[PDB]
Amino acid sequence: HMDPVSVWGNTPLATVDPEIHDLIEKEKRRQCRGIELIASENFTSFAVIEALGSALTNKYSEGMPGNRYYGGNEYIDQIENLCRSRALQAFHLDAQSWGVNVQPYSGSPANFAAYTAVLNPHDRIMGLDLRSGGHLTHGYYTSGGKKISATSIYFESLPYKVNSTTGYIDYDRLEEKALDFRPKLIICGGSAYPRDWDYKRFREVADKCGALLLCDMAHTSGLVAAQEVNSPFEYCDIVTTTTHKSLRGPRAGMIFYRKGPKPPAVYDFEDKINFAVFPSLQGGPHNHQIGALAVALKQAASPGFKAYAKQVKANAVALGKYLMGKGYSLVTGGTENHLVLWDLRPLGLTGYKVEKLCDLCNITVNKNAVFGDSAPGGVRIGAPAMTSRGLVEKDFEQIGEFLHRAVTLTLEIQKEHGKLLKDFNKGLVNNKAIEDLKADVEKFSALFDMPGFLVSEMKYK
Amino acid sequence: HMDPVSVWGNTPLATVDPEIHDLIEKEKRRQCRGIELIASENFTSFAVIEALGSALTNKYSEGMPGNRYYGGNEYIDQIENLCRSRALQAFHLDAQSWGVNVQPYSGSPANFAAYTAVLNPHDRIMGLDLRSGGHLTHGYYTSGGKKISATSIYFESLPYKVNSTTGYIDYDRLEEKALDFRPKLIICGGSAYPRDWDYKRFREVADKCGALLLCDMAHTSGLVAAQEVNSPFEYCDIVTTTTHKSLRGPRAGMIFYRKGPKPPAVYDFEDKINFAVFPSLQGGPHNHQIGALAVALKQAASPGFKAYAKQVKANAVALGKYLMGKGYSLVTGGTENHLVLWDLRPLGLTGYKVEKLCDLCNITVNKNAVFGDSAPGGVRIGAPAMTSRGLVEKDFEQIGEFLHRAVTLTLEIQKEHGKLLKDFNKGLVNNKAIEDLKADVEKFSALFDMPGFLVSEMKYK
Amino acid sequence: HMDPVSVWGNTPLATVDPEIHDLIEKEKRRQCRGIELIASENFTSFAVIEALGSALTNKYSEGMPGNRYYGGNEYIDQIENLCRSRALQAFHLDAQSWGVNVQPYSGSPANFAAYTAVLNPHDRIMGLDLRSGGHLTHGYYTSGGKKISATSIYFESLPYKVNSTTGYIDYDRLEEKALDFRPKLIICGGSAYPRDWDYKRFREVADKCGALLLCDMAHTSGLVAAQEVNSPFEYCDIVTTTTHKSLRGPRAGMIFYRKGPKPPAVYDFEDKINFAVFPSLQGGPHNHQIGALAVALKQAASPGFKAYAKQVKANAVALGKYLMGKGYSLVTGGTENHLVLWDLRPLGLTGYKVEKLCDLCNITVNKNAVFGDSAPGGVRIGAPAMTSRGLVEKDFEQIGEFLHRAVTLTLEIQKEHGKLLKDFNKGLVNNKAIEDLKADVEKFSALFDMPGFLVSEMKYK
Amino acid sequence: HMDPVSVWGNTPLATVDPEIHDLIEKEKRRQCRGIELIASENFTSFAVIEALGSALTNKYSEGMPGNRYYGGNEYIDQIENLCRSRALQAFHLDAQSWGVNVQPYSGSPANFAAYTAVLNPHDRIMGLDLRSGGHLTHGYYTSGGKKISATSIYFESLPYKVNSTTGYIDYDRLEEKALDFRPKLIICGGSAYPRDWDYKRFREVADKCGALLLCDMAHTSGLVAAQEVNSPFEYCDIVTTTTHKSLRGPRAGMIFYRKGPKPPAVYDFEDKINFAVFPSLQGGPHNHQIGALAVALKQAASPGFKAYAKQVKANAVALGKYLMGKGYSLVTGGTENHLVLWDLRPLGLTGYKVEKLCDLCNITVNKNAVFGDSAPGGVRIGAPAMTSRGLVEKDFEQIGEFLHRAVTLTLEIQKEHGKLLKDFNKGLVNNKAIEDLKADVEKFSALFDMPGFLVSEMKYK
Ligand SMILES: Cc1ncc(COP(=O)(O)O)c(CNCC(=O)O)c1O
Ligand SMILES: Cc1ncc(COP(=O)(O)O)c(CNCC(=O)O)c1O
Ligand SMILES: Cc1ncc(COP(=O)(O)O)c(CNCC(=O)O)c1O
Ligand SMILES: Cc1ncc(COP(=O)(O)O)c(CNCC(=O)O)c1O
Repeated sequence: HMDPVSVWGNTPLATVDPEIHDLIEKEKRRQCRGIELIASENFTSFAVIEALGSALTNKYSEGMPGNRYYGGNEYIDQIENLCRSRALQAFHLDAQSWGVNVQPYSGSPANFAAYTAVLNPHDRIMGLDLRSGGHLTHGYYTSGGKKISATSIYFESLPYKVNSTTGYIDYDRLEEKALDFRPKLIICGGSAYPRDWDYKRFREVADKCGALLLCDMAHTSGLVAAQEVNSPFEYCDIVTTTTHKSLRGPRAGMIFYRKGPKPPAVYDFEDKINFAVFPSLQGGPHNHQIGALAVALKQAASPGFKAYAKQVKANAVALGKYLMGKGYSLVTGGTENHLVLWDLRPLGLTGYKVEKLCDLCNITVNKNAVFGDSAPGGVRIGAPAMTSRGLVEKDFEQIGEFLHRAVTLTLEIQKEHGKLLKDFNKGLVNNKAIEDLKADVEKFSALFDMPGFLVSEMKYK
Repeated sequence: HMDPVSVWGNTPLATVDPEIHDLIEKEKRRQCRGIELIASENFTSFAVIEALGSALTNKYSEGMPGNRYYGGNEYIDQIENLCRSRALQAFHLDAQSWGVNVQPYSGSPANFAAYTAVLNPHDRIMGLDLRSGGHLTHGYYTSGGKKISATSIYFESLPYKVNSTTGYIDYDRLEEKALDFRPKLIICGGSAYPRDWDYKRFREVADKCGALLLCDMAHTSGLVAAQEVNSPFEYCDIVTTTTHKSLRGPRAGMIFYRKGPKPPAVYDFEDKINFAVFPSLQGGPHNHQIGALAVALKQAASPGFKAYAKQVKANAVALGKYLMGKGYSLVTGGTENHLVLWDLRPLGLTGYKVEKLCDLCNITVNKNAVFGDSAPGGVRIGAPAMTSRGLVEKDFEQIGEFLHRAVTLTLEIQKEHGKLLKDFNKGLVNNKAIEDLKADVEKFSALFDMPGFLVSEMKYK
Repeated sequence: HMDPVSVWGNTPLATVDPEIHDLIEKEKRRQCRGIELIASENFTSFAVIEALGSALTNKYSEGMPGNRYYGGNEYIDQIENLCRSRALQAFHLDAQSWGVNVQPYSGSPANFAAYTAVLNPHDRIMGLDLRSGGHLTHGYYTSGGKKISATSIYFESLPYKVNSTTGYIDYDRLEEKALDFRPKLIICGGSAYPRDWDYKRFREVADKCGALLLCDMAHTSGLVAAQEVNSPFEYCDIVTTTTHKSLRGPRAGMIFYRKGPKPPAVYDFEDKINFAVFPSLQGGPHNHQIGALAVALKQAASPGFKAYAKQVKANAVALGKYLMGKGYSLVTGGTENHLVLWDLRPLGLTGYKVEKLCDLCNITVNKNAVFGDSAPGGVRIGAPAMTSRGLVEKDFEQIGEFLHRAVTLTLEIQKEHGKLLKDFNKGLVNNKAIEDLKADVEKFSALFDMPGFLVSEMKYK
Repeated sequence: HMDPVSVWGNTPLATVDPEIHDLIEKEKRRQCRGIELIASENFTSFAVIEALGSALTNKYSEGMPGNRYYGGNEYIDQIENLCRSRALQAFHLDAQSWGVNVQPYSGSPANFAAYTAVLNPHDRIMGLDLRSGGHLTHGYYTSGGKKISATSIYFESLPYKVNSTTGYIDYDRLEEKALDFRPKLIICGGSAYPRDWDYKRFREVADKCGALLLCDMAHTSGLVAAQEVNSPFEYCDIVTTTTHKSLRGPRAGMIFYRKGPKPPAVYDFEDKINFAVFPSLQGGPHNHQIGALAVALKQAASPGFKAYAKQVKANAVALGKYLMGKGYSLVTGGTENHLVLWDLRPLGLTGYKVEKLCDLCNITVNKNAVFGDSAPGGVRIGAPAMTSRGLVEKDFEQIGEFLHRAVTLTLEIQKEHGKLLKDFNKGLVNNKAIEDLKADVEKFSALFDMPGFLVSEMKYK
């Protein structure tokens, strides 16, 4: 006997799977009972979530709008076309000069799809070094030669670094490397770089060594959409990105590519990039993701989002100024985007130690490498998540006070117990000073609203 | 001025984005107002959709449960661990002998992650030929040498075909190729193969040529979970799959791998496959997909799903017997799984011609290559989608009657106008016989229930 | 104190290095005191040896004639231009349609230089299987996947085989493989194939799969120059060869390439092949080799050489007919070129066993694989070497009598001692029946003249 | 009718091929009627030439001594074994710690055979930049990305350069590159570097980045054998070389490799390198070259050669001091080996201009790139060739006087006519000052003896 559709197919989640429903409720509480400062995280809208969780997940639409393998894509084509036309207008792109593919399952697939389109296997790539604030998908191998990233497995990568004293990108060392290594593709953008990017200088370097210029604006896509940072579309041939970070959308990827006549002969990125996504690398697109993304791109083009992105920068600046006013060191001594990079080596601490104690106070940050590392000696702190909950400068200055108290309690424990990780941990068990900070954090966290779900109806406190 | 969280973050989709909401509603109507026979499609449960569209999309959990880069994954780890333990028990796998990774964004990423883990670039791969019913990600290049699939771009592929008269896999020609070509990996499983797979014979071939044996059970994962077809876990080293087809879950991928002591020395797939998914190829996992997948795997282990998979096989058989009783030819003359492959060359027709007229009657099938093609000459028809709506043998025999009438009207149009596409199309405009079939289809379609959403609350008719 | 030029630089070899001079004298005696039947060996002229051992070894002439890096190549250019113009006329090639590069250090470098010119790394190549009578540089890997040949290391190779019963090339199986594997280059020619090649059929196959057609005529270059076998220049794009085999020249290589307009648009092999030899792969050319080769190409274009090549075929035929008249089996039951392939499996023997006993009678042959091998079960016997010493059919029929007696004594030893290699060897020590054959061989060998050096002045008997 | 062996095989070269014999005679005159200063050239002994031009060219000996495919190698094995034992003692190598393979056809094949043995395709290599005085086979691609050298085609190369002001190897920039690029092999040695190599520093860099260390001592092999320069065997894992330069032997190659226990576990280079030479890359060895090489290695181990190598260094120093005493600039301001690198940019001249006028005075040098080039602006002048003819410091100081007059006439011509090549050439036609230098050169050249052949018996003046 088969179960009727009503029993298995229409019954709500809370009845079909109590375990998963209960676990999702605890995650919802965890997301609003603490302080989330992961620079790559955000809280998306309930409207995006509704499109994400819809019947759009049932449709196979292999191919592109108007050129699908299967029939019955009358509305999938309208949703995708709306999504890519919104993607272009959200970043103020003329359709005669720019095209976009909104089918990458995520940012990492978007980057590897861009590589396949414009490069052959073992072609040379240059990207920002991980320790300097770069990303894996830009190329990464260890000191022993172990090719960690797939970019360094199927292509030959070589990283350019920041100045080992100022923390800024060494554009003179970048040009020197690009002329020796002769990369076929140069990647700009990063995950923990607290300054803006000189895309015009990257263009001069790229032109000098005959390389294509790609920008991975994943972290700052929201700021780019609101024109709160430099636009890579003015100088790069290809722009890839995620959509779930500062853009505040679903987990997905996009690949922007130049179209039309080349500057002082027509660009031919469109077909290569479309073909790389499908049929080369990916199968059917996740239409529910594309529907949710179309919602996020319309929200990203609204005046409220421009104020949000402007607030994100002001909150990261206010947090950084508050930390430096307490004697703490920041890489480059400030920020021009959504995050600050906090150098903890001058304090005799490591990123892990501060990250672990902050997690025990429901303050979510991540240990991060700082220029001149040897054991990451810094923490990366981002503003988008809490800014999406309505926090402004005064609230972020209160976040700096919590971080101030967190590192102060981290030093007192290291002083009492030692600089040995094993010795350090012994000072966190039953520590009543942490529990008073955890409580001030939760109470401060619970004074703000939360997008995506209604707190009034959530199952846990 | 920033928009308050209530305005942008808590407002429902129907108000934030009327366009996308309206388009999703029409897709919902399209999904239940017609007859969906795409063998790779299904209608997932509302419980899966609720987990899919949740706050689980806000969390970055790069890494593995218990081995994450970031903190605050207390409940994400529980959701993922529950998902992998449910994946093992859904396929009756001993945890000491099998492991699974549930982070692949989709089926295509799962396969390429499996390749990266066990193979080096340019390693040789063998998979079922596309024209013989294989998949792109198993390897595909054109006759001009143009490497279409990424599997044939970063690896060296060579396809094995079916017997050009029986339509069955030529296992003697497979062994001959595997001994000449000496592949490092042999892939079994396909997208349009209507018979079961002799995994024991594939093991003999793999052992003879010293190759790893992988099975892509994407299409028949639901049947494998219910033990309605041969289990590849008894003879394959790695088993990859999608989760949104016969498994009736969300759009995602899984990679099963052997662990523990080797048969007549311990398997070492676990770390390679996990490392290939992250940090090599993918970034943060889509936790909402994993939550939705964990729900689907519990539904897949229920007695109702076991009856569903048995019904899928009975419906495809009943549909095939009905088509052969009307004089239509099927590849291999029947089916042992969820689909039938309908050879239309004996009728003087092409798959496209039949697919186009069926699309106008809201009958969704896909043109498909048939063994001995030179313009695909067949159509692939699947049972999972309509079977999930409660259709049984009698209903699928009525579906064959609709297909019978559809091809009968396709021959009458070709007879009157010709084999010229322009002339053929001319016979579909204002054709009243099609409108009588479409009307008979919709009315027949509207007599069944629908999973994922409640039809009583939908916006369109 | 430096040694004067007279002491170190002008003193003959017999005084400077007694060891090496004495060893060269013993090699000279070994070359004329026995019967040399290695199909790839020959005895070159004293004129070739004089040019080989000349002051031409002192000059660096990197580049091509008229486009050298260094000066002082006034006469090197004249020698090389004369060498390549003689190479074209020796093979009856119109200079408007064919070009040649005479700088490959040997045949193996010539083949790999041709590959580099027309192929990118990992491009697919097809060549005659080693066991079917092919060559390493055409591609070879073991059954375990060990890439033996550099052709299979830097390119992807796949061998085509002969019919496992007739011993002829399976052109239908060749076409089948070329259409599945889609090689970018197809290689014809071999080392132990006793029949001619259907180059027109190779052209049809190459055209069908869109591949370039190369012929490695190393073994039969002398027969091609005298037009005693099929000419590959009528159907192949590139022809590579050694010059020290049937061509009877020095150890070197040549690469012939098509020039001018393509048949029913102009060929562009010239610059790629010239560039691949230098500066890509090789350094300075061995001018002494090129001078010696120019001598050999003039000798190859003389009427005496055409009679020699015609005699080589007649001697190999007479030897084969004599062996088959004694009940011995030959692959394909005869020969159309310079060698016979003697299948010893019907006798219960292996090639090694016959080769070892023949070497003890100063009869030089080589064990060779025969179609359908599992321990090579055949011996390869060639005619050029002894034919260059003036032997005709009657003498080669006497060689068959010696081979007849050699295998008869090989069977008597296997009968008395056993089919175990260890047991077999025990029957060769102090065996007086071998010593009577060795003596008849030396006495028969010493009844003919020898090129390259004067036997009257040689140091040993 | 076949030609008897006496007619074609025993007739001397002067009768069989008058053209080639006449051209070889003119080359002999050219070699002794002028001044040869190509740093890569030398005049080998008549004993080497006699072994080079012998019956040793008739024998196929594929494999290794004692492990041959064919029989009848009793004396070829003795010649090769003597050659490898002489190679080891010529460079004072303990046979338990070092092995050598003497089958590379030339230096370029020796290097690529070493790469294949220890590296996989696309493995990273670092070598001295071509403009800084490196060699093609160490890696070379143009600024457009065009991979010129085969080393940069089948492997990924990156060159290290000299200091752009001192002209010395920048070992700090070498270590920086090796730690960024992470090469699997580092190559030391060059073609136009006038100083010695700090192999101990290369070992520190190699050990720091986990790379193998190879030295291409081709140019200075004679000086290494006489211990007149630093020995790379003390710090390198593999040492490759030519044998026809300062070693004063035939055109061939050798690959030295470490064996036995590793320094503070046993080296495994022996089998890989031997297998790479055969059967991977090369076919049958050129036994005549190995015989000639064995002769040269015995001459290289004689006290006369030790004095020769000491004289080569003294002559290059005396020539360099004479040029600097006339106000000419040398890279690094001197020399520690066999050559000087003459910077002509301070004179307003190019290397080509000086090379062309020197070629018209029968002074053979080569234009060469100098550190900081943008049209090579220097000339490379070597001492081995003329030193082998008995020239000492006083004679090389007279060579500098000729070079002084040559460049003085080059400036006088540039002054009168201009820096336009057409105008410059116009000053060399009927120029009586050049004819007075040519006459002074020939008469000076004809006052010295010549190795390889007896001048008393030569056909031309
Ligand atoms: C056998 C098989 N394996 C993997 C995949 C990849 O699934 P994704 O779309 O998630 O990449 C497919 C797609 N099947 C498409 C079809 O049969 O119509 C497939 O058929
Ligand atoms: C700059 C950048 N680009 C691409 C990606 C890939 O996104 P996916 O995880 O969806 O594949 C990331 C992930 N950034 C992760 C972090 O910084 O925390 C990223 O930081
Ligand atoms: C340092 C070095 N190594 C290897 C080679 C290769 O030698 P072959 O020509 O045998 O391939 C050369 C050529 N030296 C050329 C020159 O300096 O003029 C070389 O200079
Ligand atoms: C057909 C063929 N082509 C090329 C070569 C290479 O020649 P070199 O050894 O000079 O590299 C050989 C060697 N033939 C060896 C044999 O059959 O005995 C050959 O047989």
